[PDB]
Amino acid sequence: GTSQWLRKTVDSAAVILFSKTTCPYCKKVKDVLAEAKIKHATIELDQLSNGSAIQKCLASFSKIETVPQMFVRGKFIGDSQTVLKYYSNDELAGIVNESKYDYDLIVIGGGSGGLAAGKEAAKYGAKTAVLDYVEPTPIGTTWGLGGTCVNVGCIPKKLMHQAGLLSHALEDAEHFGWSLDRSKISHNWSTMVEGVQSHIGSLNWGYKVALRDNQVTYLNAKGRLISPHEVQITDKNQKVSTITGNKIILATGERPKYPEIPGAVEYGITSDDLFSLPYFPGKTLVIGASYVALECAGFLASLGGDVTVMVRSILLRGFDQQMAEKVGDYMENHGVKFAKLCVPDEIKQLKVVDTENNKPGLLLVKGHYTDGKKFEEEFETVIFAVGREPQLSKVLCETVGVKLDKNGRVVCTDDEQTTVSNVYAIGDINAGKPQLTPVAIQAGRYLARRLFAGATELTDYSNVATTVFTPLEYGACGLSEEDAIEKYGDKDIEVYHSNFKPLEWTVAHREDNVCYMKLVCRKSDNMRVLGLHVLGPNAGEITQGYAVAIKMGATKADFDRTIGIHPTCSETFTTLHVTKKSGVSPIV
Amino acid sequence: GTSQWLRKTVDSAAVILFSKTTCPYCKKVKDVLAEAKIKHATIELDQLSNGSAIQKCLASFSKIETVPQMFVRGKFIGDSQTVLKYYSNDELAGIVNESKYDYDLIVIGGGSGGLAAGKEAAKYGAKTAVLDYVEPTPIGTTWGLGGTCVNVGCIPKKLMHQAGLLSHALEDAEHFGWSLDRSKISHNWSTMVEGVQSHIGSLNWGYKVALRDNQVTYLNAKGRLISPHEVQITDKNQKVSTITGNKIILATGERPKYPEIPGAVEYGITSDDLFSLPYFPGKTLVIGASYVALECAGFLASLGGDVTVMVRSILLRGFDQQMAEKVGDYMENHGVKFAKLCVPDEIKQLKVVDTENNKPGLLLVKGHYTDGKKFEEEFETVIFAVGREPQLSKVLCETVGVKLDKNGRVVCTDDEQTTVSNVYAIGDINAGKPQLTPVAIQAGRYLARRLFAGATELTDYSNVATTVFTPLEYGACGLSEEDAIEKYGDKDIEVYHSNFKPLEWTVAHREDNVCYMKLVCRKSDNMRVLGLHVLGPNAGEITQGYAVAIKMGATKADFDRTIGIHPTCSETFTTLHVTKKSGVSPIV
Ligand SMILES: Cc1cc2nc3c(=O)[nH]c(=O)nc-3n(C[C@H](O)[C@H](O)[C@H](O)COP(=O)(O)OP(=O)(O)OC[C@H]3O[C@@H](n4cnc5c(N)ncnc54)[C@H](O)[C@@H]3O)c2cc1C
Ligand SMILES: Cc1cc2nc3c(=O)[nH]c(=O)nc-3n(C[C@H](O)[C@H](O)[C@H](O)COP(=O)(O)OP(=O)(O)OC[C@H]3O[C@@H](n4cnc5c(N)ncnc54)[C@H](O)[C@@H]3O)c2cc1C
Ligand SMILES: CCn1c(NC(C)=O)nc2ccccc21
Repeated sequence: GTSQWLRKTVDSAAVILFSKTTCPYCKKVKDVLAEAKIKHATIELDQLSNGSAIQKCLASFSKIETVPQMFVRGKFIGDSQTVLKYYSNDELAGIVNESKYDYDLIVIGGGSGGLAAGKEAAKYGAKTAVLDYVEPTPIGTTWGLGGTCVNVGCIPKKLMHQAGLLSHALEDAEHFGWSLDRSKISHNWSTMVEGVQSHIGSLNWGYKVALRDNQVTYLNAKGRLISPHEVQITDKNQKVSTITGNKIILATGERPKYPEIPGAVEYGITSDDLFSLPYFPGKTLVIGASYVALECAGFLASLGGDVTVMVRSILLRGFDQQMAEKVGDYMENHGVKFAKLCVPDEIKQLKVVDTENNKPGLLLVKGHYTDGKKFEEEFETVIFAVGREPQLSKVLCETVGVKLDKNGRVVCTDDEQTTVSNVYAIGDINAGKPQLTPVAIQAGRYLARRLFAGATELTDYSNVATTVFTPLEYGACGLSEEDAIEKYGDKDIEVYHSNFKPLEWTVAHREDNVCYMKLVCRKSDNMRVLGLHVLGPNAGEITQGYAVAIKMGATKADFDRTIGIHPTCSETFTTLHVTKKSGVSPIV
Repeated sequence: GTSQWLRKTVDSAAVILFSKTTCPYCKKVKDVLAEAKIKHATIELDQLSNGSAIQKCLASFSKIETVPQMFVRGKFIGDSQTVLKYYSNDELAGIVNESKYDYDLIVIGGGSGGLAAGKEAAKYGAKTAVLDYVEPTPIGTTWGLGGTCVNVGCIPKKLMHQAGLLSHALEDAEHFGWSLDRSKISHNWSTMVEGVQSHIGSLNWGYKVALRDNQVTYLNAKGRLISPHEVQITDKNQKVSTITGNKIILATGERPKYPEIPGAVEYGITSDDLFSLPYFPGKTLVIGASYVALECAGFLASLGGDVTVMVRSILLRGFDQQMAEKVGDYMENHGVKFAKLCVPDEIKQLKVVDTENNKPGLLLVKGHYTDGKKFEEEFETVIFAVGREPQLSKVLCETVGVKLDKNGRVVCTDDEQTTVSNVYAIGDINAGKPQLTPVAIQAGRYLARRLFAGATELTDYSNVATTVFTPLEYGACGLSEEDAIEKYGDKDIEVYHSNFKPLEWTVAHREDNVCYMKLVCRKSDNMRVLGLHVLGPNAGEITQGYAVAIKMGATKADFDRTIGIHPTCSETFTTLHVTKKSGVSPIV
């Protein structure tokens, strides 16, 4: 029980000291380590409730029962007298660098999860390597260390979203007394891209600095796991070599899909290319209906573009569909055109991209609606947002034994372990997990602590909150209304809802009953809050706090007894009273 | 136990039906009442814990044990046959309307708490009157129905705060690619005031419409309680009269104080006048250091004014003083000037207000610093924010016997009852309670349900969250750090903190290490979160959701195991890890 924990901790930890806070012999060892720049984990037996058992169980390893005890990669090294003997005899550094492997830990992938896992393992003395490589897009776009979010995801798209929100700030400003005239002001795309790319470049640099200051080896190379302990690397010069590591963490992420139609790869782009595009896209078609598709179409329209979205069936598949529809109704009322129930058949090139004068090309798009009618239109840019996928047959030889699911994602235990006992997987390629940056970071850090510091805490993947950053934002935590009804039945579900109007919108003459929120509850479990949903400004800031209360099991009575902050949008959640079953209107 | 709840409910409700959902004899009675336009409360016994004991207990009043039973103002009226006998003989209106008093409920004070209590009472059948009168300021300012928040408080000051935030939006837009030159844009005070006052006027009108559509008598008159059940009223022609009511609720609020010095009343103004001032203030001095003073000084500086604040001792007395100092340092770095440890001695008039050409006067302010050094400077406008007080001598005859404290506030039990048994107090005049608008609204709604619908729920006044809307906003829920250290001792307190930078501030070249947040936790109680503090944009939307978690007993591990929403400011709370005791820097 406890004995199985100590055996697992001693075997994978790299350098670990078993100690007591009260002991001066322990402190003198801590002082020698280091002094010699030796990083190590530390376990304070007098802090754990069953420290007395662990102390006794240590003897099965060292034949002794006192503290301090210092281990290196599963082997007992000695007590106080024995460590100092190794110190003053110049023997200690060679002991702590003894390893059957090149590294204690190899991370494949330099993104949100990989960077987090690597930095955390180094903090407990694990000798660590982080591999990262960015395969170019079809037109050759490439970027720096840090992953999809930092370079071509959350970070550049929220910045561009903010550029879009600022257009309504300029409008709202006249109503509040500022002299400017919004209709005489325009937007410069390349100025915005330059500022976004400057910030991304400082994140690239900061990560290389952080790996250096933690003694992590960074290799800009493509990794391939060929046996449980061997990683084959190909570098910037196509030179090939093999390195070994004790533990492996796969964290390679995904890349955008293209539909299998003529002209797609040749003449269109994806979001990988959009955030550093040297020219404004101009008249744009977005193909898809994911949050990537709706967020990108949304800010392009706000920046003055002529934007159309082509929707195969529904918006935001997998999210609450009433919320999805309200999100789309708002974008359509503020400029974004929709071609509903429609798929593309081919893209035809009329103008090549004008790389000299810095202008987009011109394309002809042909498709069809679900009733057979035809679609034909010209656009300057075609953006595909039709999902994302890993390509683990490029990271992972089939002979190693890592089981994959139907979609090509790694099947893992609830401690991130794959079917091969020393190989783990985190982030987007972990099958069945929410694909989100804060999830990948938490999974990476907690895994690093279990591998190298004897921690036990697991990552909790339930009820992770989300926010879709459309022109009007949409934040959520928990089940959709239709999922709650499907799971418990309509008679056990109660939904409280209300419209609302931000106070900032009054003087600026904006819509009265467009913002909206609801709580979906379970009658038979004390009116437990099963899902929360809000459409409105700053929806992410609104939603985050409530996710702690949902984690804790919050009910409708808990919301009722909490008092609101006034004047805020978020306070509407503390006074909700109209139910859907009542049939009373939710307008205010 | 159950006995005396039923007694209290029946003696107090105006029209109450004890019913069952399954019974069609009640459904026949309910429809008779809806058709006759008789509002009433309804106690469904088949949906209560011990509904079978009340059924028995009801016979102490009716001599029958069956359902339905209908009561009017304490008196049993009949079963299903006896009520339809009154409906067929058309004796029913006269019975439901007969009362010992003119009204079941008189509300003195038509503001946040008073309007809320009156409307909720009228739902359940109570014959309700709501009195409101706005005594003019010394220079004669006056406004309409709705109270301090609506007319001269939360609503107009956050609207003016938003006009100030938009100035930095115009600045930020350049860096995001928009083509405006912020240097060449100015602000028009009177344009702002017109927009703000038009919204307030639509809220005055909305309240009068709401009162009428609930059959609430609204009297624009000054009320004085002369006896426990008698209220003397004086209308706009100084016509005196007397009405009577069963229950009385006092909700008359407070007004600003003036310091006892020459010139202040004559030549200065307060917040009561600021929000409808017809001229721009020009060069302004604010005297005080509360949230009113800092909030007003904040947006006046952002609108281009020349603003000085005169501080006796400290900023934001009663709030966490590390947070208060960070607030004031931000204001000082963005154009607010402070005269520290200084008080005023007199205000001298140099120019009279040019009420024709719409211009302020000119004033000479004389005062001294705390060491003894003298202060003397000219300003166009002087605003006093040195606190607010009630004046119940205007409202309340000392012979009625309602106990006040040494401040003049009403001493109440935990269910809002005064020392006279039919008289209650709510809102700012309730002694020791937080003086906030959502608190008044909840207090008054919950009391109305206890008086007239047999509810038992009390208002919870603990851990109510706040937000100070200074140029950088400051939200808080729970104890300040000094208050926790004092109550539990410095060794039982751990504090997690961190600076942060909003993503939106990166491209706009704003400051790196100014926003800040902290969790104040108790070690010996599972690291319970005693207080949450955040300085940054949108701080009210950030804090609100966490108030629910804090109401539920959240610990640091509850925050840890919740996943962030990326990219937001609020997510920084889910990964805090630097303690104050460790001495590591909180910078980014
Ligand atoms: C447009 C867009 C917007 C998004 N917005 C948000 C948002 O607002 N919030 C949010 O939470 N999530 C958002 N996401 C999702 C978020 O980016 C991902 O969930 C997250 O980045 C996944 O992290 P990861 O570590 O699993 O993979 P990644 O961050 O993709 O890192 C994997 C890295 O490994 C590299 N690599 C691949 N193969 C190899 C190899 N063989 N050898 C070496 N290196 C290799 C890849 O090139 C990449 O650099 C967005 C995604 C997109 C596309
Ligand atoms: C500048 C300022 C800013 C504020 N900002 C906020 C904020 O952002 N958030 C927040 O939560 N709170 C804020 N407050 C506090 C909030 O306004 C009060 O807590 C709230 O208005 C209290 O409501 P009330 O019903 O107790 O009294 P009031 O709202 O003051 O209503 C009492 C009413 O009764 C009238 N009256 C008085 N005497 C009589 C009489 N004899 N007969 C008839 N009528 C009478 C008064 O004129 C008034 O209309 C602010 C206050 C100020 C001054
Ligand atoms: C006694 C108070 N009374 C006065 N009195 C004056 C102007 O002396 N003006 C009023 C206006 C509305 C309601 C009541 C009013």
